[PDB]
Amino acid sequence: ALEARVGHYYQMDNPYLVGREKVREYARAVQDYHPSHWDAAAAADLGYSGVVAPLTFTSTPAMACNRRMFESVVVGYDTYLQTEEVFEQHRPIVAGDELHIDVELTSIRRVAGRDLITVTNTFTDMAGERVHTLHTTVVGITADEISPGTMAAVQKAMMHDVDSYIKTVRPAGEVRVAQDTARNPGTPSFDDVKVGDELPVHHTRLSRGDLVNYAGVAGDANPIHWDEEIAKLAGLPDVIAHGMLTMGLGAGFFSAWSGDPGAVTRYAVRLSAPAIVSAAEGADIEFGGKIKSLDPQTRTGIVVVTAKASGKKIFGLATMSVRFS
Amino acid sequence: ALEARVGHYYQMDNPYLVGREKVREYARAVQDYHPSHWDAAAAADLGYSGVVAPLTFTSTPAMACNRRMFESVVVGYDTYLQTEEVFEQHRPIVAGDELHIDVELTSIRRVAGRDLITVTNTFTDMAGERVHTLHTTVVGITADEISPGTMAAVQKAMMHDVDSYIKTVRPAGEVRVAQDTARNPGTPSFDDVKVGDELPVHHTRLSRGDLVNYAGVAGDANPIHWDEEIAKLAGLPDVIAHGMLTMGLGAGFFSAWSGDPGAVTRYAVRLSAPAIVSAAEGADIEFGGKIKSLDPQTRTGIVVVTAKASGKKIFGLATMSVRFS
Repeated sequence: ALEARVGHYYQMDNPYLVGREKVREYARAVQDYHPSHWDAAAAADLGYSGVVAPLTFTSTPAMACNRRMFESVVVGYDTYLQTEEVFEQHRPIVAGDELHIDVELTSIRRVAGRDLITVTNTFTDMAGERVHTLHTTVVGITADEISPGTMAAVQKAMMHDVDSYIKTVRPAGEVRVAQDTARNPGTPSFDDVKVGDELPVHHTRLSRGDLVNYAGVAGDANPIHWDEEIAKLAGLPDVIAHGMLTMGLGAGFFSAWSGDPGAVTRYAVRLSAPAIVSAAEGADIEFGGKIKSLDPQTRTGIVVVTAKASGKKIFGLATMSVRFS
Repeated sequence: ALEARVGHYYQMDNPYLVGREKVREYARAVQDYHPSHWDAAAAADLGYSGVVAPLTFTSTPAMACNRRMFESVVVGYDTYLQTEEVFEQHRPIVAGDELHIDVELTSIRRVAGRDLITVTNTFTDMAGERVHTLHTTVVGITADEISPGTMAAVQKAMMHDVDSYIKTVRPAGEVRVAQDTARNPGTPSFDDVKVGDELPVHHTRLSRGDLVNYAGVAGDANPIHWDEEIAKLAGLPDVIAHGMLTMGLGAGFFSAWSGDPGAVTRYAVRLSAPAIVSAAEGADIEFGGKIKSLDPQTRTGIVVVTAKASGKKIFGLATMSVRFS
């Protein structure tokens, strides 16, 4: 009976208008200084009508839209932790886009005593085209899996936010998926890259304040990312970075190498160990990558992206699918 | 020689485009649910072309613009704390406004061993009209006034943010100040209020998570608002709420009573004791107010606003100047 509500679907009445300053703010929060996120003229030189949203920006409106799904529709868990994400950038989102967002409970799988819950959001522009698909997998955590009174401390610490079940499913209809094939990407020539090419390693540092800033900018209320006492009560070794933040750092690493955040068509990240962010040292995340495959017909490729901190892998398998020039 | 740089002036090259979703986000962060900040049709019924920015919203772009002033121009202090603010709402800011922002060092006064530094920001719309003036007073804190090593802990905790003196002053020119007299305000009739009328008291609660959210949404990097250990090192009893956040809560209290956030022309707040936000209890801020004066010629008035927590005043003298209907 875990599966009874799978398929549940709802749309948000209000679309989300992507704003230039909010785009810059999210880029700042993920330490992403690619000029296309900041400078409208640099974005225009790459063929974009406004500053480009960093790839993981969609996490921010999606989390707000998913409140009903995780608090009311999915029953049986006190809290959740992200384990895996897939970002499909059908076309890059730019400032000025106004996007209608929906939510669908796509699966609930039980593996090795953990319930893995996948929700999917789609973002549809004013022309009715699907510009982005986001697949979020979390593990559901029940009351008995955390210290007694941990949830009461969590509820007490969380910010103040004012807001019989009937299943609804996605209506029938055809999807018009956006594409970006007309825009030449600002990436290396396909002829200048080779399978097996390794990316130069980059270290990104995170402080407690980076996580506090991200909590507000992305609207993530969970105190495990900013209260050491609650993080330990939840069974963690210390405060940990938001999974979405580390994925955003990976996308920034990748676009610093590639030259064009919009040239990515798909970013898939399995998470492994959490990135611990201590008060004394912060975190030091080492990113790397290696070209896995190239397709000369489409002049595209797949690049593995790696992420480690203090001897442990932060990412399991993670890949970028990207258009070359 | 404290006074040598007073008058220093600079403008930001890049204007700030006020976005609908960022307006809603700031309103959420200050627990302000007045419909004109959220619902474009409700704003339109009050005569506004888009959702209205909460009055203290200007604090967010102003702090970013003031970075150079406080880090490079004003010399001699390691950190600052807000003591007083004046918000002049020449006309209400709405989503869609694009605002050019400047900074001026207006005074540095020394009283009872504290240096009180006042900077002023103006916000000018695309028609060249001044829509908002913000006056920020802070006390400058020198190295020897805080525990040894406190500043090193502060610097370590702060988020990662990538960016010979020559004095420049404000160029000569006339100011075109915006006004809003053509828009009838959504406040009580002037004939239905009286000097001495008291406002019903309202309690607003703040948790640690409210402050974490505000830190990110408003771009305030100071860890005294979210790290108890650093707050104590800085000589405070515990984590304290941002002064701007408490002022925003006061404006929300006032517009819940008045019915129209845009009807305020001036909000002046002296701060007194900090609002302590403990892990166990948070803060409980009690707001009140009392009509001080009424002018039947303009149908305007001045209302004192009060704010207290746990037996201590959080606001010293604070006033709202408001248009009645």
